Amino acid sequence: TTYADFIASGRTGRRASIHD
Amino acid sequence: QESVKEFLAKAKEDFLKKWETPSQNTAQLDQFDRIKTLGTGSFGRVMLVKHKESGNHYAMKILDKQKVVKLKQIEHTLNEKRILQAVNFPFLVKLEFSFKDNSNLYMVMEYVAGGEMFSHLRRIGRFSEPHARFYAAQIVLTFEYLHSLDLIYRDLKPENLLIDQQGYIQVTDFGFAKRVKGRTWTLCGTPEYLAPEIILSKGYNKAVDWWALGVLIYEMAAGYPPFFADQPIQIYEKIVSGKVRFPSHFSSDLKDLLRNLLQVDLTKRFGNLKNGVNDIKNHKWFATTDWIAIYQRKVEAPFIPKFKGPGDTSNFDDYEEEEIRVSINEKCGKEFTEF
Ligand SMILES: Nc1ncnc2c1ncn2[C@@H]1O[C@H](COP(=O)(O)OP(=O)(O)O)[C@@H](O)[C@H]1O
Repeated sequence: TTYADFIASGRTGRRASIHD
Repeated sequence: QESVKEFLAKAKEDFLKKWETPSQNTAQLDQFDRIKTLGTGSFGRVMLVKHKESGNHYAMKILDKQKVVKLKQIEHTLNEKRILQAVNFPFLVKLEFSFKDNSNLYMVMEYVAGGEMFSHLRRIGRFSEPHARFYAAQIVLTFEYLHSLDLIYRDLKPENLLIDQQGYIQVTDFGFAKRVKGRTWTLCGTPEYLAPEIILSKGYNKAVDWWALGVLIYEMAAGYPPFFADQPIQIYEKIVSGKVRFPSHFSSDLKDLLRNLLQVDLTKRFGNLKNGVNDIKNHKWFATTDWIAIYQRKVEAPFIPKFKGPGDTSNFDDYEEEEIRVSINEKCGKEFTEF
């Protein structure tokens, strides 16, 4: 499921902003 | 019902006065006792502090002047403070004081004890539509206000949305906020919330905030963002494609609204059309929404965080603390003169 794939990804925590 | 036009007109006069002659040096470090870190982002930290003379708690955003320069955020930091001190809206966090010393820049805001929407969202999993709708309406009105002052927010996300004692939203972090007429080009924001025109270095406008609102609404309702992957680069590929998929539980109204916000075609994106923000406000998904009531904070909040004291931080995660240093030598004096 999409939920499962999200939950198992490395971006479920607080996300940092970028400035690239 | 165009008192909103008059409302915005007076709101603009108010903003311009402060934008023209900004507040400065309204406090100093020793007037506060630093308690604990509430959160951190790309740079600097936000600490819960207690103001000695009054006894009130605040959230102090601390910025190391040297780190600001290294990351080339001078102009952005000056924008942040200049804009913050000039704005005034029911859903914008209040800047109470601001000042600087040899090493750092300080922006003292009102302390929003409810915590980030992020934590609640991840914990509960996802919000029901009425719940998400409640928050969405607040952002819609906030962007209408900011946009009317020629401001672009550029950093919408659950992490920057705080819940107050009444269960209403308080937008924080104007680190990327900018006052601009026309287009701009900075590649900034959070990967999952970037509009395709930002990624394609084409130049963009306020419309990017409306795309981000779509991402936000989707994430609140789904529990996960519309475009996600382990690496930002993979994320940009999905955003650029535009191909979106909606959870089975999404109502037809929600999906129609989302298809109009997560719209790659600027000539078609809601909020960026002839009728502007009214295309969103008048949408079927927002039919039950009483806009005036929301602005007046008279609608019952679907969620009211547990309040355990004026300086309670149980709604925030814990962070590794570190000493707030102040050099005996002034750093970047000329660069931050107007702060
Ligand atoms: N007014 C506030 N009240 C309570 N917590 C806050 C407040 N402002 C910020 N925070 C916390 O600090 C975090 C970072 O604030 P932000 O302006 O984004 O600073 P940074 O530049 O470190 O990202 C937020 O995500 C939040 O958890």
